[PDB]
Amino acid sequence: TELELLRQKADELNLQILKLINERGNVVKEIGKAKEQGVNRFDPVRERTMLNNIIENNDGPFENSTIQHIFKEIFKAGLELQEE
Ligand SMILES: O=C(CCc1ccc(O)c(O)c1)O[C@@H]1C[C@@](O)(C(=O)O)C[C@@H](O)[C@@H]1O
Repeated sequence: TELELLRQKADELNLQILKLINERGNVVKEIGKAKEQGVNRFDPVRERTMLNNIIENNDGPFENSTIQHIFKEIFKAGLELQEE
């Protein structure tokens, strides 16, 4: 059915998104290794810079606040990975 074809396409997109989140995680781990800091590595200026750039590029069907929510979770995960 058409609905099953669309769900398959979304399923494959999920795995494409996962692969990029993982590649991004490896980059953020390397950033941790490079950056020699205080109690924690949180940098709100960096966060805001990334967020602004993502929103600048948001032509898609989601609201900017929704996109921000999702990327904040991605970032939070990156920081936690570094702090491992
Ligand atoms: O932006 C953040 C943290 C964002 C965050 C959002 C919600 C939270 O509840 C939280 O604990 C951290 O950190 C910068 C980006 C980074 O998380 C990334 O590129 O994945 C690396 C981190 O070292 C930066 O400070």
